[PDB]
Amino acid sequence: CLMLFQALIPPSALTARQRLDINNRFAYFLIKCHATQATTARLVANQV
Amino acid sequence: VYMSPLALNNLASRLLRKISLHLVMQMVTAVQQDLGEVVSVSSNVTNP
Amino acid sequence: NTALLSRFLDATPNLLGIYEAILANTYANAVNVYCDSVYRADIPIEWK
Repeated sequence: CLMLFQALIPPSALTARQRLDINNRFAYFLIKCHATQATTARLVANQV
Repeated sequence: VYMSPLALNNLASRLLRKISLHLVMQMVTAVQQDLGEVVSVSSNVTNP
Repeated sequence: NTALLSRFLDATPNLLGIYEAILANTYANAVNVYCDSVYRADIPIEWK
């Protein structure tokens, strides 16, 4: 839903704060569910 | 005047009686509600 | 899950309805003074 909702509204409709959180909540999700045990580890090591 | 505690106190006591300030200020509640939002919309966790 | 989500994506085009109800009032949405499309970021957040 959140992903769809992003197509009915221009950026202007959301707080520049939240817009940022969303990106983060997504990155979390990627790293948590779609990243290799090897990919994660590299990022952590390079302090990304 | 500065030779006697009484004298000094009397003079000071008098000099201050005359100050008469009158300031003009906005509605408190208004400012505290505006600045209020500015904080809420931009803070990530209950800002002290 | 796969099911529900599958039916979900298969139905997103139904959202077309919103697009209509909005586009239906094209003239009303544009021929007026209140509409604008440029984001003036400097606008005080407490005014919104």
